[PDB]
Amino acid sequence: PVARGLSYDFYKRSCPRAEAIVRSFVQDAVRRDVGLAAGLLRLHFHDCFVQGCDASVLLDGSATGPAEKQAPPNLTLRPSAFKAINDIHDRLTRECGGSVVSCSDVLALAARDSVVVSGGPSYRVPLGRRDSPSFATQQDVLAGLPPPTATVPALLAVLSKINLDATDLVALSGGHTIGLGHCTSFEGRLFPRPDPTLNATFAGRLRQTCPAKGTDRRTVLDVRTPNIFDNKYYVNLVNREGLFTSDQDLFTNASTRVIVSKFARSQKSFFDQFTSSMVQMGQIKVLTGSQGQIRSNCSARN
Ligand code: HEM
Ligand SMILES: [Ca+2]
Ligand SMILES: [Cl-]
Ligand SMILES: [Cl-]
Ligand SMILES: [Cl-]
Ligand code: NA
Repeated sequence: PVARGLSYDFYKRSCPRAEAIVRSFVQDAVRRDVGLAAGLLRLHFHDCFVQGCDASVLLDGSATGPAEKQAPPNLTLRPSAFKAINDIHDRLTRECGGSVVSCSDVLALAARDSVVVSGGPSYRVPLGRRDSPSFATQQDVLAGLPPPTATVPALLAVLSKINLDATDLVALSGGHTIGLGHCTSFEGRLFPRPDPTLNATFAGRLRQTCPAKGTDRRTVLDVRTPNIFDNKYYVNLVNREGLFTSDQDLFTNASTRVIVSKFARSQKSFFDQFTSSMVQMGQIKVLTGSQGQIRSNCSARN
């Protein structure tokens, strides 16, 4: 389903090359910056959960935006993803005129392309989002974004507000099949005692990277295939090798465990659900019609 105001053909007349421009850029950029794909995918999710899929977190004045200096490491996002959205927007501006394609639409398109260039399934992206001029505050971030220490009941409660369900939860967490995570996001599972749900061999390996509390290092989210979009994330879970509590508790909790097992056994079933759930996620509290603006410069208010 597609929310009121969005359409697949939104730029057919105004910028018909838009999706090819975004895709070509992401394909080129990840050759140099393999982690950009993870950065762009997470930036789309992060934005969506902080007030709605409205590019609010791209603004220089926004908490966790590109100028963020106060936030903890796991709320300090990969710098190259912010810049890639801007560069893409610039190329769309040259080809189709400025302020035609919204930054929110670029976020959704770039996430899709990042999934594909990493080996994942393509899917059609509904378009027509408008951009919000509102700066995100710290309270917006804390109110919208569950921490990695969250367990399944709390995660489902957050998702149910915006009409995502357990299957969406398990499929969308598969975004952690690529990318990086800071020691601080899982060090509670290592200090002062090991979490019993950590695979003991895996825990030993983590302690190599994070030998003490407060280690300023990152490791891979997916110990099996760090940069390939695939179902290995769920294979990790079945072997107690999820990095975050919010990862591993999907396998612990009865509400989610059989979905994890299904996606561990069948990458095809994971891919088929992930595309559906991504389309749902990219429509959370979107602005459409005359709401919001088409931002000319993704980092700044018009
Ligand atoms: C809602 C539950 C979620 C939680 C609690 C969560 C938590 C986290 C944490 C703690 C990090 C690492 C930050 C750091 O330590 O530097 C991370 C990274 C990441 N997340 Fe999630 N996340 C969630 C959902 C998602 C979703 C739905 C997606 C995409 C569909 C996603 C995609 C990513 C990616 C790609 C990264 C790696 C970013 C990079 O390497 O630059 N996450 N997430
Ligand atoms: Ca992987
Ligand atoms: Cl250009
Ligand atoms: Cl630190
Ligand atoms: Cl497949
Ligand atoms: Na937002």
